Amino acid sequence: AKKVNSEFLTLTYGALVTQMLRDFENAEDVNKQLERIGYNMGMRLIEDFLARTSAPRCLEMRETADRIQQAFRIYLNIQPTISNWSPASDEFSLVFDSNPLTEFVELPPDLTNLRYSAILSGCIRGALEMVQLEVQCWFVQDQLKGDNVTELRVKFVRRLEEVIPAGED
Amino acid sequence: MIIYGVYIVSKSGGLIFNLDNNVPRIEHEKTFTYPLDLVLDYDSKKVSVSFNRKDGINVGHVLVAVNGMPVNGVTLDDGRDVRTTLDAPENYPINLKFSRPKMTTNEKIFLASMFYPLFAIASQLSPEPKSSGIEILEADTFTLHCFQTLTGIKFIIISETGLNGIDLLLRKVYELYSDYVLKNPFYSLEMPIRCELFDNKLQELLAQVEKTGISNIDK
Amino acid sequence: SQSIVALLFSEIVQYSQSRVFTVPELQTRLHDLGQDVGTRIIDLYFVRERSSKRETKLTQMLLFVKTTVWKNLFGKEAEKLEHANDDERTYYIIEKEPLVNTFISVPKDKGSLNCANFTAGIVEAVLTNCGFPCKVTAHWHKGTTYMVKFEDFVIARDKQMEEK
Amino acid sequence: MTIFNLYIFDKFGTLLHYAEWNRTKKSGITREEEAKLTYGMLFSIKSFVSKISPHDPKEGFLYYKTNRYALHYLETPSGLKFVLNTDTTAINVKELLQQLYAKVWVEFVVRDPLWTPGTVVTSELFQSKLDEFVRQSPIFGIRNI
Repeated sequence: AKKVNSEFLTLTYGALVTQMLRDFENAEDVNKQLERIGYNMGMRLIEDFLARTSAPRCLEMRETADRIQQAFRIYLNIQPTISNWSPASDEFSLVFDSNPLTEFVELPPDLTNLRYSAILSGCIRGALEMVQLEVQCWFVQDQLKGDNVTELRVKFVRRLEEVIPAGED
Repeated sequence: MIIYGVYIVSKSGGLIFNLDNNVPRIEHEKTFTYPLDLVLDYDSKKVSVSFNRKDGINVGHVLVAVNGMPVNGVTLDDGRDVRTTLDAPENYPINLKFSRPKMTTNEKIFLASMFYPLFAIASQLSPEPKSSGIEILEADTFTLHCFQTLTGIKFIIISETGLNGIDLLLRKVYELYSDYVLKNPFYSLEMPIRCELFDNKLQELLAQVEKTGISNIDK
Repeated sequence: SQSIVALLFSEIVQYSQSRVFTVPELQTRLHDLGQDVGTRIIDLYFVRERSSKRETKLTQMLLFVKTTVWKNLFGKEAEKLEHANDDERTYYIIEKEPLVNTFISVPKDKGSLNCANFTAGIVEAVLTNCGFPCKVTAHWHKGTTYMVKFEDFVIARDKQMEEK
Repeated sequence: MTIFNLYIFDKFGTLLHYAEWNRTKKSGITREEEAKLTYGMLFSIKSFVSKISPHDPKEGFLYYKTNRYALHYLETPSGLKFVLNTDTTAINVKELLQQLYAKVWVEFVVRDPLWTPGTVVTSELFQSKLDEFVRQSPIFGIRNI
């Protein structure tokens, strides 16, 4: 049910961003810091999305891609739309029309070098690493930067979870 | 349905959580006469019996208390040792307490430690190709069901042997896991989870399943 | 989700627990976050959910802002309100639901105080922005409870307009 | 789709024989070390239960299961061990192994004068009789109690 109002999550995210801008002077640091906290988000987001549904591990990339879009539509209540595959089908792009986190906030012009909603890229990273799966994700387009809608990249460079659940660890 | 114990372990395989659901070990007392047919053997802090498991005193029943006076590892409370107490005749006829060693927590840690490889080495050189490991290990008077998180953590619990419909219960304990790791994702595998709030939520899952309802997924 | 908010808030607490050294200033930092929330939510809900019309008088605004803020935050108004005669400045607003337990709570050894203070911070923001500077304490008494210390000029002001 | 394989181990932990039918995952380990590893593992599980048992384990260990195959164990009070691999789900096979012991082994091994005690069986009759007793119910699946 989510039992919570979208604006309240947006206000908590704005509290984070403003507090980072204060505590640390530079956008690069606050961004890498939030990417770390999002990495640590993912280590619980992915296990939750598994507790809601034991999805298959991986036979192909787009299977993971629609798994994660399902998850994004779960907690953010917003249906994403996968697109832009590799010729090698390894990497795709992810589309959010309007993030409750990203939206209800615009950006003062001084912070152009800031990448705002990068908490989600961190989320994806940590989510894929607790699931022992090696991927690179960055928002190729972000709603705030003048892009139509937030666009990501999802570069699944290699594997860390094997076919038997013994795995390498 | 009665659950003897509940457990979860980490990528390390270390025992992260070992709540026990109160399953006592059997006890026996009997007014012992001249040297006892129980074959008492000293083995390295254990004062046990090796043979003649009579009257419901199993072989593994470690001496627990002597004549009401407690007995500690090899000797007794008062300083007497089991040997000196025993082989002195005229003390007899006497009572001796006996029961099984509730493996002190540390020993349970060791047990989980040694078990982890069996999980990870459940004949990884299997017959069946590209196989998958252990999930269900039945035993004499308990049965082990594990739920791999399908990536990472292991979920093993100890239930009454003759039972089905427990893997969904494992899924629900997985849900409790998610609930708690929401607390602090920094509060990670490295430290063990001993946070009494989530823990009484688990004991309420226990409370529900002690009663009839394990259908009625209500936790 | 519920649990996404619980996770984002765990990262809240952890970021504090990182670049904050001791507990009471961590609660202060939570209180700052709460002020940040209130500072804009109150102006939002002046119109949409508060009859679009301003309300100034103390207890009416207390209870009604309590309720409207809770409906647009969690959709659950605070369960009770106490205003105490023995100290007319001392009022208690008490809600059995802690915002914190979306993720069930912290170690019970190091930090006596929790998000309860961050919600109290949002409370302080809305009160002081309505026209009611106040200091709020969160206590683990009868569940998540609060206590409000209004402003002296304010307390005299309404004590005077107790009549019209 | 007959059984994968079948193992024997003395009360001293030595591999007596291994007969394979349908095991496919081609082993990186030469079979002897694998048999040693399995005997040690089974011993470990015996200790494992005998400690963590709520009460008397009269027969102790029974078997373990995977999602995609399964295995079962038989204990002989003399200390010989019986292990075979089966599929996950069909009738139990604890009894089938008891029968194989009490008939095939007690007949075509110990009642063989030219099998010296405590060695590898190499009887073509014990081999062929094992083949036929397995071909009795080439059943794959266990769901053992």
